[PDB]
Amino acid sequence: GSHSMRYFHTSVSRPGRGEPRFITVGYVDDTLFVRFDSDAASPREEPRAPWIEQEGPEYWDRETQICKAKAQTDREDLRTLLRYYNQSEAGSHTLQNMYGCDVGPDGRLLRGYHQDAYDGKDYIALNEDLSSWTAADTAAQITQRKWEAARVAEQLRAYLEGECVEWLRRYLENGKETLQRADPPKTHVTHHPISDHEATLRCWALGFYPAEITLTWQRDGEDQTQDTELVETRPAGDRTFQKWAAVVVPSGEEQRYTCHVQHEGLPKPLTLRWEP
Amino acid sequence: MIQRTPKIQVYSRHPAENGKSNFLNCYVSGFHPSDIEVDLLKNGERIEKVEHSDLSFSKDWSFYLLYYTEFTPTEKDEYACRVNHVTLSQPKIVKWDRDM
Amino acid sequence: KRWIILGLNKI
Repeated sequence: GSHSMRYFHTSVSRPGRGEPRFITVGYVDDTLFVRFDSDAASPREEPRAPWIEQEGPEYWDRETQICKAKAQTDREDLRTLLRYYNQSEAGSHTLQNMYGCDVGPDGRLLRGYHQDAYDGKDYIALNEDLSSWTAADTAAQITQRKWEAARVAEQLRAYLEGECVEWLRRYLENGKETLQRADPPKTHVTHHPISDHEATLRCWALGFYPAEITLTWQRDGEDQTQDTELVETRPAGDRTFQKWAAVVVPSGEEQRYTCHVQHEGLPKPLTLRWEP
Repeated sequence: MIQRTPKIQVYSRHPAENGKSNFLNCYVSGFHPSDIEVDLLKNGERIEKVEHSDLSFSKDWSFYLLYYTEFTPTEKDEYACRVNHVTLSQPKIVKWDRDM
Repeated sequence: KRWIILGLNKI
């Protein structure tokens, strides 16, 4: 199907406790494959997936050098942002950045991304055209003016249409055992009485990859959107994900309730009911 | 600046079976800023060798982390996760319920 | 593979 590659970066300042901590991770779809942490003993980018281990030592040296350079630029940017927002030097602040590409089944570019956030708020983003910017405020307009002057979007566009797509295709081939395998969810329905009058039906989905999934409860064929408790999809820790959806039903009406499961690994959407 | 309180889920990697080795997970998500404290508890006491994932964030910029440790559940032993964050006036404790 | 920008995109 479709695929994505993303690099996430976070710098967090800590006045009086040294220089900002910098952590970056890279993902293909929902699979972590590289990491870098400036607080590590001897900071290097390290493999986190079997299929990336085969890259040569040149790959790791160049990747490590890019990470270290980003860490230094983030440190200067954090200093800059204090000025843009007329802030004290006493508090801890956050700079986040994501970039990457999406490709379709034919491996052709669907769209690229490059976005920043300051203190958890949208700051500046590359537009879908890969040539213009959207600045969130007057501070970010100064950054936009700088980036426009230095032809930043042009270099980004070249990366996103070129190496991002080409290396994502390479990663998909080298890790095709796992990256191109969808593990369907294992499903079951549980029943927990809460009183004499009502009970909780919980629809479970376990052991699935990728994370994207739809779990819905229906009563007499209508979606129980407003009365469904739906927890965030969560990682099991072995590559797979988990999710459940619960509904409170009047006792004796359990059979009117059906759980519906949509996942990429399933040829047909599943319909489940509780079995006493 | 904005602050977002963490969501907390406590759960096992595989369905829990007494006497069988497993993994206890605590997944914190949707929080900002990123400074957070997470402990896994065994009968009210802190478990020692807890590992965690590297800091990452979702599309809305909010952070998530997974803390985890090997464990063998029994019938008697109670497990929990204890989370402290700037948004919390006191640590929040969420109990492991082997049906959640 | 990561994007090589060499600090040119300072905020």
